[PDB]
Amino acid sequence: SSRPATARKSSGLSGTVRIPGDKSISHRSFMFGGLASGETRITGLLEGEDVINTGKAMQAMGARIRKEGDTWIIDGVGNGGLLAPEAPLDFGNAGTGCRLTMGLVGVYDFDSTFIGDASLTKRPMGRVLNPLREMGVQVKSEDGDRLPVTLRGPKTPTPITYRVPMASAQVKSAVLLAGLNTPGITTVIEPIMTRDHTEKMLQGFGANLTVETDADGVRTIRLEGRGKLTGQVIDVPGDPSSTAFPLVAALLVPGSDVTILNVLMNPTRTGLILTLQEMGADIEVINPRLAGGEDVADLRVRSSTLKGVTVPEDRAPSMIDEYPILAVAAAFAEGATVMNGLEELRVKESDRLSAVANGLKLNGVDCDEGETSLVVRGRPDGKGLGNASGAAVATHLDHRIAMSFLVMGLVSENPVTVDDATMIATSFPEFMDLMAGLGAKIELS
Ligand SMILES: O=C(O)C1=C[C@@H](OP(=O)(O)O)[C@@H](O)[C@H](O)C1
Ligand SMILES: O=C(O)C[NH2+]CP(=O)(O)O
Repeated sequence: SSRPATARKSSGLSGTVRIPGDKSISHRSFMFGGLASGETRITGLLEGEDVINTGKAMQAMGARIRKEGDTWIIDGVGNGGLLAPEAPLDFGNAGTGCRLTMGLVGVYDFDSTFIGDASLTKRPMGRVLNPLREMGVQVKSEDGDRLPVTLRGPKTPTPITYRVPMASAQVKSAVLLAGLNTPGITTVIEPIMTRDHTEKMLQGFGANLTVETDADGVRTIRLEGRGKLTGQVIDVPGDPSSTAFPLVAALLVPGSDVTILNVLMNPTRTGLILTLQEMGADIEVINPRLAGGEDVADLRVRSSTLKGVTVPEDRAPSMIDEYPILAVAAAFAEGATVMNGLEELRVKESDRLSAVANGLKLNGVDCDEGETSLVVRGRPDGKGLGNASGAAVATHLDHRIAMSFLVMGLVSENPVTVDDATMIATSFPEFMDLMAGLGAKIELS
């Protein structure tokens, strides 16, 4: 059921590796390719479990998906062409696929049921189900608006103007996707910018979607519904969230020099790099270029001495999935690192604020967990950190809790053990091999 793993202090990590594909863009490649008219060809797709589940949900609604050589080829159904699924759409651990698909298919005049694993089933769906109710979708959900959920769209959906209450790219995305099958103009107002893969990719697929940004930063995103979408050639860039693991490991493990190739550098995804640089990290951005319509670069990372910094609440959306690994980096930095505006961490695969704080404490780190913040004081030499008794960090079915603590064990005086490595494959099945190839000592027990 669970498969624990232990990370041990390592000698300098060294090498050059291509990081797996971006999870957010990969989910959307399967969704948009499956919906569009004609053929979509995708290279660099992330083949982690989350993405595969989204692909299976699209196949259940009529898309034909296959892998030829290293390219995934999709024959889409055309906008408005999704077919009623025979059985529930099983998203496993994937909130991105689940929430975006609820918007995509909830507005269709047939029933669709959504289910998932023990982790996804505890997470909030109200943030997307509320706007969908406004568009005319009938919702049946478990108390607290949790899965399983069954949606039934109206014959004619109602377009809406929706101001997203929290900094969620998924809510913005679900409303836009619902708008694709809704007559009229659907508008999403985003007060604080979140990753913009939906907007960029839908424009690439031919959607009449515009983004207007006020000087104060508020984004008004307009989409004309029931328009044609045309299949595209997609080149998926490397995942900057997956990149964070070998990158932080190379900063922390003495004697390290690691280069990660083809990393997505869209600024809505690089808050951690900015933060680590402020902490004194040696991260070189090499050959910045345009690939697949996105900014990418190679990153050369060398061992660095880090100092604690203040990470403001407004930077959170650009690095929300990187707080676990940032907290591990802070555990080896000089002084205190303070991070606020972390409420969203409590509703991820695990309540990440709680899981990170507990994991850090179990491994001897001085930290203070607030309702929406975390303060970490580091021990640069790693002495006294880790857990000599071999006690395991509770991962709570969260791939990043498992990976962040395995990175910690490559630096701490005592080994770090995580209770389960099974969920790492949801976003980074290549993790163990990749890290081992760089010299990391991690053993699956
Ligand atoms: O839209 C996306 O691709 C994602 C948005 C984020 O979730 P929220 O919208 O809930 O912030 C992020 O944590 C997730 O891994 C991917
Ligand atoms: O990948 C991450 O760090 C968080 N994913 C959240 P989900 O995609 O499950 O909603």
